[PDB]
Amino acid sequence: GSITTVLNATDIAKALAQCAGSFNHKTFFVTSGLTNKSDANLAKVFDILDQDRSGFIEVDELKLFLQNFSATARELDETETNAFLAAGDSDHDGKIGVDEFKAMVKA
Ligand SMILES: [Ca+2]
Ligand SMILES: [Ca+2]
Repeated sequence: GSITTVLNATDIAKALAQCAGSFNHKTFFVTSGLTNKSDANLAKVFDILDQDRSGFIEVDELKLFLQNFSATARELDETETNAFLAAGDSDHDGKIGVDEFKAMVKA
């Protein structure tokens, strides 16, 4: 269901507080607990993040990434969104698919 059926709330809070100034997706994946979740749980998280059901996380959905973990979190800035996309977009189509998401969280 909600994100705390996947992750611990305390871990989410720490991951959010530590990126208030500067976000790094690898740091967040570790602190939040995403890095140790099963592939199937990461496909669950992908479904949450893909707000328009397009099958891909587009850049407008990446700007809103943190708001899937707490409704009142901040938007990512452009450098942060660009770096997120560049780390995960292995097929170079400008957006993140579910296999890309599962891979980038753990490899
Ligand atoms: Ca989408
Ligand atoms: Ca892609």
